[PDB]
Amino acid sequence: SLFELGKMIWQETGKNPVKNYGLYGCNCGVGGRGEPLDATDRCCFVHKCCYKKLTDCDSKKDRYSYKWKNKAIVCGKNQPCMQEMCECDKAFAICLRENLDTYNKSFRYHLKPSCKKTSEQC
Repeated sequence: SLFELGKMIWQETGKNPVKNYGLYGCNCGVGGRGEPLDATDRCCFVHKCCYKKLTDCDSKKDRYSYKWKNKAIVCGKNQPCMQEMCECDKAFAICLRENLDTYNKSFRYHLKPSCKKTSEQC
């Protein structure tokens, strides 16, 4: 769920997830997907694409178990759909950390309606 995702992002990047990624670029947070503006934005594009494989659970409200130990994220003993959700989130959180070096403050609160549709598939 959003609660696990938020915690992961905070644990990996040390930044508040809502403020820093709630409206970032054309793919992070609210809204759907669009042509990614940068690496961070791309992380969000891939993440939302990942959620497509979830057919029996809610990536928004459904809770799953995971552990943050030894600076690593480990998905716990979850049902198939929940585990897939956890792995989607895990890869996303790592992706964000990997691209902190190009995080753009000007993209933090982006005008999503100005985003263009992409031709790239999931």
